[PDB]
Amino acid sequence: SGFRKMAFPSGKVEGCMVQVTCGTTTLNGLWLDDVVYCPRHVICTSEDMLNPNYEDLLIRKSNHNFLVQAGNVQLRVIGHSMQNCVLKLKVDTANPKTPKYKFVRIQPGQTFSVLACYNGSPSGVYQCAMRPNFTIKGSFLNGSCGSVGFNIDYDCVSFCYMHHMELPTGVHAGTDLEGNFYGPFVDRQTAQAAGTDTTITVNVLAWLYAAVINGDRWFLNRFTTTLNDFNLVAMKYNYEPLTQDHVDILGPLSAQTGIAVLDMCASLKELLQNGMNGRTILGSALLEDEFTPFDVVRQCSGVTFQ
Amino acid sequence: SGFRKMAFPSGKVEGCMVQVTCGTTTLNGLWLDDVVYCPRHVICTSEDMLNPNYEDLLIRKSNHNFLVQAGNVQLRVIGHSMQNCVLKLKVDTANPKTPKYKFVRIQPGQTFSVLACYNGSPSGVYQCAMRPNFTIKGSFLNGSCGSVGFNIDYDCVSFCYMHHMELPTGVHAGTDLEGNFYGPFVDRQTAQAAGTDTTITVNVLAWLYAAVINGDRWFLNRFTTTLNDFNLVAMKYNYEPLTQDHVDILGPLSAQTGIAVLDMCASLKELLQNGMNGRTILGSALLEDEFTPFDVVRQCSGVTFQ
Repeated sequence: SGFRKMAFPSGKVEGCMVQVTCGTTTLNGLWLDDVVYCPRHVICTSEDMLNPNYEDLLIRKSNHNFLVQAGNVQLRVIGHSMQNCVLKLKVDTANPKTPKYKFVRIQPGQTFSVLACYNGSPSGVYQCAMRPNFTIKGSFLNGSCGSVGFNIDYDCVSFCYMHHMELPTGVHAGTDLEGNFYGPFVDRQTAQAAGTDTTITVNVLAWLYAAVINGDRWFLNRFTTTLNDFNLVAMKYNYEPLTQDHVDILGPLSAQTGIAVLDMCASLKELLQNGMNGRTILGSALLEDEFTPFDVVRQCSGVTFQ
Repeated sequence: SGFRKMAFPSGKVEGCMVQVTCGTTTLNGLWLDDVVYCPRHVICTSEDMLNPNYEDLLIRKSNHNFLVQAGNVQLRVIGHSMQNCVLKLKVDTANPKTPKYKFVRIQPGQTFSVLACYNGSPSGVYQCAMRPNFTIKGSFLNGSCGSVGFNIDYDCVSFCYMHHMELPTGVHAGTDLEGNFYGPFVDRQTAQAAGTDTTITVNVLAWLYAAVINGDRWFLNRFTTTLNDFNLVAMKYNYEPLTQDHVDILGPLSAQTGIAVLDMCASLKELLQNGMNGRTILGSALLEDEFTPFDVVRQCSGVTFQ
């Protein structure tokens, strides 16, 4: 028992990481079959990032001006296609290490593991959540553009994220692996307004189920409520609106614990209004929102991979 | 920027995990060169775990009663040596996937990554700290005995932990890879008293340096103090005694921030006594103690591996 922010094993992802260079500018790429995906800002200089024209810049550029080290193995580029904000570099060799994969585009509120890389060399792995405003609150230093986010399904790697930029607010934005940004962001150096952030209510209710399962009872109440009523309280506390599709998804945990979603909302409602007052829930003194119900299910009931 | 509980890439460790079976009882092993290390409680039944005699039990047992799947590859055992609380099973094949490794024995207060496995299949990876009382507060379900903890040094994997048991208190105990338990614990089913736990002061002071680096200033104070004086306050709050060897180790962060250890203790001292009062430090409302100074240095200044 116990309960921790667990991340997926990174084995299958570490051997798709390579190093991309072009002019001075160097960052990370992802190698899968004969192709290297990377952020197209790679073609840009410090001066270019202010008001860059990708076409006019991309056109002074042909294959033999793109380095692609893969440790010490040297890939050679024969072709180069811009696809939205990613760049697809085609290469002579194909990755022996290519997992059974797929690109996907996730929704605000879902969780993935992030593999932070510098010079195509992996340095660490953490779990984080796409916030409602389409930013992530991660850990990225200068050089980390091209690091990726992923979920694992027994054998299959879903790629859901590629890191493109830090904002002036010190949060992170980026694209899917088709190159379409998450949120209203562009790959350009200017003040980009984010959006009001919100607490992910479906994930917080999952977090409280994890707590009961693990012996954390004290916050369970003798009261109760309805949906439309609870949302009202969730309005003035900047929680997201809970719906029917979230009562459905949370059903299995209701079945295990034997506590109906709405008897659980009644506990939370009380928590928003009266706070925690010197009290912890799984050694945390605020309401954790980065565990989907799917995450809690697979950590409280063990799961094979690979 | 930003700051997260980061864990080491697990690639190098996932391909040493195998599945060990013996009677009914099945758990995880670690395969390195020609040897499989595992917990010796593998030879025990549910009834045996109450008052087990390892000798008399080990002696009814020879090689051909030890299964060792490595996915679907079948290892055959030719020999079997008990070494303290681990068991060393020798096998016909040698691991092509064996990293440049070494066993070590760490100290209370140091951090490692844990790779939780079921049936020799990796399921997730988290960062945690050996507590002063030699327990870890991890995430382990039935079947997770034999999962390991590790640090990575560019190319080299240090193995520092093998999971042996959960206590009635729902915390975890286990051994080094030579088979000597951490703490006063035995591999037997009885009430085992742990010990008073303590906050790791050197790691908390590191955590506050990480915060200043990242824009978290508010808690920096106009006051100050000496060592012997601070410890006094740290007594009545169940913090560990800070020493000279901890001012030494913390020196580099003092050099970066330009805040002398003792000007930092003066901030903490105040925090213990007056609390946080509705206030967060890197989105946390209590004093985090699971980041060594070494961890903060390598997350706030990026590090290549492999």
